[PDB]
Amino acid sequence: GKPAEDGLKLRGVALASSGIDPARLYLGNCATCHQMQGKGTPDGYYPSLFHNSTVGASNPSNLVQVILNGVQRKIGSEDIGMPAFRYDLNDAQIAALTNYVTAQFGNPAAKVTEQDVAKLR
Amino acid sequence: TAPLDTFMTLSESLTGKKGLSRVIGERLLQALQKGSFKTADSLPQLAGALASGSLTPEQESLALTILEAWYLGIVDNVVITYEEALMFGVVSDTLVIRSYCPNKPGFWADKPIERQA
Amino acid sequence: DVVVVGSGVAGAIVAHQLAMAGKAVILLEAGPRMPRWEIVERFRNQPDKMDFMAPYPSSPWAPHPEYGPPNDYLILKGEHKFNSQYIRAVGGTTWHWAASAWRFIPNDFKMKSVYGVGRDWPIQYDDLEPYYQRAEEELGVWGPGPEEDLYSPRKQPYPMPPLPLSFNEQTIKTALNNYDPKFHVVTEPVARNSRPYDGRPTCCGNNNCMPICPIGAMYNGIVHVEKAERAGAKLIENAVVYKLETGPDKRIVAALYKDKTGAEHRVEGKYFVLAANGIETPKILLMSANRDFPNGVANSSDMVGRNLMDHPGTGVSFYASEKLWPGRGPQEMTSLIGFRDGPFRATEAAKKIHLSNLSRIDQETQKIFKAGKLMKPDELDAQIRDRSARYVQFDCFHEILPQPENRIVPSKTATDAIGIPRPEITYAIDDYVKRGAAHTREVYATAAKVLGGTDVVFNDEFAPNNHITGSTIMGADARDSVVDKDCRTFDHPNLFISSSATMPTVGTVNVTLTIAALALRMSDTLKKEV
Ligand SMILES: *Cc1cc2c(cc1C)nc1c(=O)[nH]c(=O)nc-1n2C[C@H](O)[C@H](O)[C@H](O)COP(=O)(O)OP(=O)(O)OC[C@H]1O[C@@H](n2cnc3c(N)ncnc32)[C@H](O)[C@@H]1O
Ligand code: HEM
Ligand code: F3S
Repeated sequence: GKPAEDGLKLRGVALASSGIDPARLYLGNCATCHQMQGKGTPDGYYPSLFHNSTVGASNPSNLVQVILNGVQRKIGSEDIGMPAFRYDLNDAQIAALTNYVTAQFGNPAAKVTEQDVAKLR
Repeated sequence: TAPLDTFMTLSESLTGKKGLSRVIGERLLQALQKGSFKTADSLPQLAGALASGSLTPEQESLALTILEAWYLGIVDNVVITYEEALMFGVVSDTLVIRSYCPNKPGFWADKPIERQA
Repeated sequence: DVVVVGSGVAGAIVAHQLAMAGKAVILLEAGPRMPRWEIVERFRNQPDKMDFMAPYPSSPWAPHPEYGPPNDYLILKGEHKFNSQYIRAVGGTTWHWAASAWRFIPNDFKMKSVYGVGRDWPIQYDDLEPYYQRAEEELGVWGPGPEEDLYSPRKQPYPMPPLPLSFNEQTIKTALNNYDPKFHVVTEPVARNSRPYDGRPTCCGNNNCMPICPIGAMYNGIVHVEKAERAGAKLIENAVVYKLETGPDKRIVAALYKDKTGAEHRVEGKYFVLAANGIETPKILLMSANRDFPNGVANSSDMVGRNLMDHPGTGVSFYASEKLWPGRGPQEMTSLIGFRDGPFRATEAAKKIHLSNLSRIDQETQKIFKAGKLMKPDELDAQIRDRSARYVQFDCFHEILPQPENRIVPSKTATDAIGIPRPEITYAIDDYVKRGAAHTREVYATAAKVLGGTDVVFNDEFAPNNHITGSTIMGADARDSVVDKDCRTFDHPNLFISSSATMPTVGTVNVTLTIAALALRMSDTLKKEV
């Protein structure tokens, strides 16, 4: 992958009225965790998703899989967890976000997820 | 030599920072000026006065604006930049910025690592 | 079966409970449903990030207070303007709250029967203790262990432990504690996740509590509105209720609302739950008036809208002798619960003082630039870290007595877009609070001298803390009240009020937890009848 800058020019610009704007989907739904540029915080914790496995695989079923539910790593009597997006995102909203993610982070070639979202629910 | 290279290298002179994103620098540029060049010029003329002797009063007012534009990230009461806003990355070591999580939970337990000291 | 008006924490819970009981429910929501992601970006885009209502647009049909700039949606008159704020949108005002989950101390539930001022509750603390915990279990609240005495007897410990305190809050905690133990500075009980809880995440020092958490780490009314819909509850967004209709059995049979267009609709149910906010609940009541109840439904007492209360706040800002770096962690984790109680409380009011853990590099940077004097980037940065690190601010809650002269009535002139009369609030601050603030200022001056303060600034303007209470007072008899101890209205059997309006005393803390408990109270009550 590589640092985004996608939002670098998206700050101060009023929010769109209707239609999936994948760029802003990451900004509002994510960034606050993986950070605007997708670099992830210093002390690892929430990782940078521009040099991740799941983010850039080939068949991103395991990718969206996370966006839907989240993660539950309970090991080390100090457990983690990326929250849920099953009730706060639509199959179209998710699929359009996935395509943005992969394309601008992972190897976009196999980055499909064309309403495979619903089937994953 | 576009009215943008002049600004960038005029900004690094005032901000004292290196690696400023020209993407932001242009937005700041657009907002600092109107649809005009009257602002796009006089930059070179300024860089000379600054990186030399005394500065003419109203030549200072121009600089002061370029500073605020970069640090605060708002010009004419409009947010052009918030994350890259230069005031947030002068004590960093790990950037804070309100609305974004630095490191992880317990991060705020121990004493912050003051920078340039 | 049950028709709940307002999808705020209060109503949200009620809907969920009976929704679980297998009862058919209807949740009526005045404003529209704004999703998490959208709100954050609005904020990130706003030039003033100290205006906590800004990122919540006041939809013409369901307007609410906005002071950036003033949308003058509230008609204020009297001695002091009641410039409080709420959020009309699917999720309630808990979208922009600080998540400070405080319990009312026993003595709060018997003020006149102890200090001989204000009014007593028809219930005592030990009556709400079991519900208080259930409220801490539903919201997901972290709070200190026995070691820290919150003076509210616990039958069971908090469901979550508190994460480490901010270097700023831990420093000033110890500094003052070791000076005078009477200040009794303790870890604040709050609805913030100290660990992945309720399927949600854990705090990552977003320091954005107000105006919003972009994770769900802390509790937001929306959590139960969700759980509510998943239970079977039918939620109707953009259904601004304006009138309630009665049947010969002085019972409420239907409520009418206007959609975005202003087109009046009618909703029939068996039981009714008035889960609007402190100003909106009394407005609907003082609006449904008919020949059966000329003074407005459940207002035979003429107490509806009256006895309005909200902590008249008072703060202090100075530059400490030592670096503290406020912004590393939640906006508030410390609370000086020293003067929450005591005999004097029969003269001046008791206050809870809270240390500010908000980022000030935003404000402090601006303060330097406002100087309008050019300086090299070495001297600039030097002042930025020097100012933003050493900045400390103390805000506090004062208690004002429930007074009938303080009231909320629908203006008989002014009206909103869809043509509903807009809230006209007449508020004034008695000397009972003035004397309390006076001694509260002596504590501020001392807190300064201890933390080696410089440029000490005193905020002597009573600030709104946005805790609307006493609109639909609770009492024993119906000649000086509106609802009984069951949160039921004397006038209408099947009408229930789930809001801070039902709270007789405002106390010394944030009321939301008290509200969530009372909500769960009714839940079990309504759950047996229907
Ligand atoms: C503004 C604020 C409030 C606040 C706070 C910080 C700020 C900036 N910090 C708090 C804190 O630290 N601790 C605490 O305990 N409270 C704090 N607050 C106050 C808190 O947000 C509120 O007291 C509480 O959320 C009230 O909840 P309740 O369920 O009683 O009501 P609501 O949240 O205001 O939601 C009202 C709902 O009703 C709907 N509504 C209103 N009028 C109508 C009509 N006419 N018809 C239909 N629906 C209506 C609203 O749309 C909303 O959904
Ligand atoms: C929002 C749209 C969002 C996306 C998308 C997203 C993606 C994502 C991926 C692909 C991973 C990799 C995990 C895997 O193997 O599949 C991942 C991991 C973590 N995330 Fe995330 N994430 C989104 C949002 C958020 C938010 C809002 C948070 C926290 C507030 C968060 C956190 C995490 C964490 C933690 C992990 C890994 C845990 C760890 O490394 O310790 N994500 N995310
Ligand atoms: S917004 Fe978020 S994680 Fe912590 S301090 Fe405030 S809660």
